[PDB]
Amino acid sequence: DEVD
Amino acid sequence: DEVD
Amino acid sequence: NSYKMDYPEMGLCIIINNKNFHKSTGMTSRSGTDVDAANLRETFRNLKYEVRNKNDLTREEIVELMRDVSKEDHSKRSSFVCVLLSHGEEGIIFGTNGPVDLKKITNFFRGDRCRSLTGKPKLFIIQACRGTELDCGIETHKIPVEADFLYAYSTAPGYYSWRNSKDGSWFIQSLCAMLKQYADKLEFMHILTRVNRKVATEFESFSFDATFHAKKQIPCIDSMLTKELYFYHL
Amino acid sequence: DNSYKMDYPEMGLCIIINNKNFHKSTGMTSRSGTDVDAANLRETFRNLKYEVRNKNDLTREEIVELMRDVSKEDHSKRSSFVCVLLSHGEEGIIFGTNGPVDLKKITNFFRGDRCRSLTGKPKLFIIQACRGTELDCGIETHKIPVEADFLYAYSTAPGYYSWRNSKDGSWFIQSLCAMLKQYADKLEFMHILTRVNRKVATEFESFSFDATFHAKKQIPCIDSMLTKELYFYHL
Repeated sequence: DEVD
Repeated sequence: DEVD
Repeated sequence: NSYKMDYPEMGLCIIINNKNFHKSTGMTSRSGTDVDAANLRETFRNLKYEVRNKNDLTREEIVELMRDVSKEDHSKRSSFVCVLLSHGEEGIIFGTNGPVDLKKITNFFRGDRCRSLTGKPKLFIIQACRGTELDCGIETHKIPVEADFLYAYSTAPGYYSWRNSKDGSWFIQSLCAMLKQYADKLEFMHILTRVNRKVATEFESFSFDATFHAKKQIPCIDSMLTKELYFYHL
Repeated sequence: DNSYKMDYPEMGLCIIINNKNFHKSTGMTSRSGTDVDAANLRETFRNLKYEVRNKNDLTREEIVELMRDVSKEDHSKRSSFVCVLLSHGEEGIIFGTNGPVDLKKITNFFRGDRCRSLTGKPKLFIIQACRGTELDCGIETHKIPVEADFLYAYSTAPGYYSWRNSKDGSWFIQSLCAMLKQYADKLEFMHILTRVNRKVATEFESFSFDATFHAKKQIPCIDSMLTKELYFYHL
């Protein structure tokens, strides 16, 4: 999971 | 008719 | 899947009806808004909401009202409704003496801040400007804290919202009429889509001022709901 | 006429703009997993009979030019228009590979008065991009308006990050394709998107070695200025  |  | 709407109470419907503004704000009186407020009161009474009408609240009174309401125990209530009738800008509703951020109002009802409304639909119905654009028309943890809100805006982002001094606002007129006709038949998003069509097709401004004449409006449904909402149960 | 006419000869275009690699001037990370999204969307909308066009790594100039050119096509035989934007973002803003452009500048080409062959037809903009840098900590459980007939299916609430998984794709596009696959032959589009909202809200929670980004949540945001119900099936 990563933010975009 | 009028704008709010 | 559908929200559970057979709690003992449908819930509160808070109507904030700002008609008269302090002279120093420069804001005009909102003729016709009492028609909206009474239409909304009867419409949501028919849907078995506990309606509370408030009139001409300052920005301080709006915040305190919503803080207090969010601190009530809503455990026996299926849902929560708030209707805001005022001047506005994008993201902003006006009390009688100045602006309130809409976010400040709705934050009180966040899933982590109003625990007895967690998982229950929180509906904010906003009749107010979102700007000064005119539409000339064309001839034809477990759940998010922001979940289960719906914002039913009278107009598109950036645009004026129209109000008739005799009949009430275009959006509230159409919302009440579609709720009366379809709340026993249609899911809420489908009701609001009919409201979208009614406002978009049946209304057009008449003005002696060419800048403001023959203008159009499209409402904007902003749904962060996670289930279908029906006003008829059992 | 409570439902859009969806039996034109063609369902319409599905433009997928997949921005993965960003120029160093803008200073941005590669969006790992977005190719999974682009492929999932291509297949999903292929099965819905859309004419899919995939584009990759467009500058903001190239996005505006592509949208301008597409809006100048003849859509007379097309029922609808779909555009999917996969990129970094801010509130109201999508990033070309070389910087930001306002969403309003992209969508304005399709206004009812500017794209006449789409007037009265649903124009769907599906946006997988940040809308800000807030995190959701969660809680334990007869004219027509020129702006009419647009739908903005945002991946996340205003002000918030949008989550992506480097292996499975973004939470929103994963859930969107899954719900279209399961329900496009059964449900009206707003009800499909409501199930997307539920799926993202309930089945996803971030996992991160950084506690500040761990156990976070997301709710998408359906922004409808549509005037009719939308069904992807016929008869």
